[PDB]
Amino acid sequence: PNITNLCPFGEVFNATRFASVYAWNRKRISNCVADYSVLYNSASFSTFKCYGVSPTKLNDLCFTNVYADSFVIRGDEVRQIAPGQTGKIADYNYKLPDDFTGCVIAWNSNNLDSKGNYNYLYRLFRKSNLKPFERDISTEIYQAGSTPCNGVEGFNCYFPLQSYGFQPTNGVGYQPYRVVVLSFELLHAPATVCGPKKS
Amino acid sequence: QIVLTQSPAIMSVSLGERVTMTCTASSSVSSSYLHWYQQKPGSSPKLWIYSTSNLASGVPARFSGSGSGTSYSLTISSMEAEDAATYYCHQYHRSPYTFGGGTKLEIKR
Amino acid sequence: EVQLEESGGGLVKPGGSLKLSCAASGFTFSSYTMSWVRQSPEKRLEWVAEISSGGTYTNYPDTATGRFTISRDNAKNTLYLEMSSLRSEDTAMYYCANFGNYEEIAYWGQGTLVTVSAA
Repeated sequence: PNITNLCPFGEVFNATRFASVYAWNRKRISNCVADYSVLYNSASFSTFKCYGVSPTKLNDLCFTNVYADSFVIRGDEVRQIAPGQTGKIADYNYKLPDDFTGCVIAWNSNNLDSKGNYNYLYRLFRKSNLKPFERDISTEIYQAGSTPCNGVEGFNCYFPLQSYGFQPTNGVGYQPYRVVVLSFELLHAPATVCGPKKS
Repeated sequence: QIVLTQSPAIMSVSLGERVTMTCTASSSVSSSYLHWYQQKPGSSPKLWIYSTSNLASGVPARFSGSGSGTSYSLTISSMEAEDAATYYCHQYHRSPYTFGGGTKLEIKR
Repeated sequence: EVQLEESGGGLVKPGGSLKLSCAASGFTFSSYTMSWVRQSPEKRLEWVAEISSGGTYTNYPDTATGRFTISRDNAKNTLYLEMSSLRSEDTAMYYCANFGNYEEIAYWGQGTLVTVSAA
């Protein structure tokens, strides 16, 4: 067919503001045909990591129920976003199941989030790990003992969140990085989003 | 900025026991930005405990501690002969970077 | 690496200006932000001034706003720092170290005695 429908992945990848990790932005994309070659063929995306499918056959295959997750983190922990890893961000702010069928894109945003900047938070204390793709939103005074403290912080009473000092003059690993994680299912339903067909 | 305050000025603590040391500040700095160096007499400082929980190379897993908010605690296990050194608190969150007041750790016979 | 040789120091006059050059080699200097710290005899440490090698940016504390200047040179891998109209109270010994760069902060300088004199 002459004209093929397309969905705006650009606005996802080109947005003024992103959500913090402890409240990760989740979006659903359906009923479109979006080329995937233009992504890994670019140079701005510093990290294009995924194993379940090669970049070459991204456009070859067709998928269903495309979900996108967006947030901003510190650089030195970009490794923690992978199937089956631990860490504060990998346990209390976001979870990635090992049986993951998707791909990961990460790139620097030093000149977009710098001063300095303080408005940045993430979950520090939580009861235990999270189920896959869980959204962990809450506000409670976690207690490191048995004495019950409520209302105000005190001894052994800790604030669940913490901010990030994204100074414009930081080195590698401390500059904020923007991360987009794409997930989907392999046509478990009638096809919704396929690759671009050649002519 | 935030000045780093150490509750004890000096520890004339005998050999063998196990105590704790505190770094206090006027406000919460970060979950993991602060760290501690070790300035030997007539030498340069070296970092062991980074990220407020993790340990750098060369630590025999003897030096530890935990804390968050406006006060952090660093603990030991058992004093020995090489503990006669200096420690300095740090903070990397605000524009200005400061150091801890320092403690002149010493052993007693 | 060979651990950040600093330029040799010495006694000066209250009104001169001494230059500290923390030249080194052994790791990339296009992405490692340097820093300058000083210690007075038996007194708390103090971050003098740091440089940003990513775009060679200058920012440093407000205890002395207009009398600290840093110049980086990635070509010959050297780090110039100087102060204007040094006083007799500015006696200390200086380190050049690595701040803000990769998480594993390490490699403090060997130190250099940069003291003032009045005789």
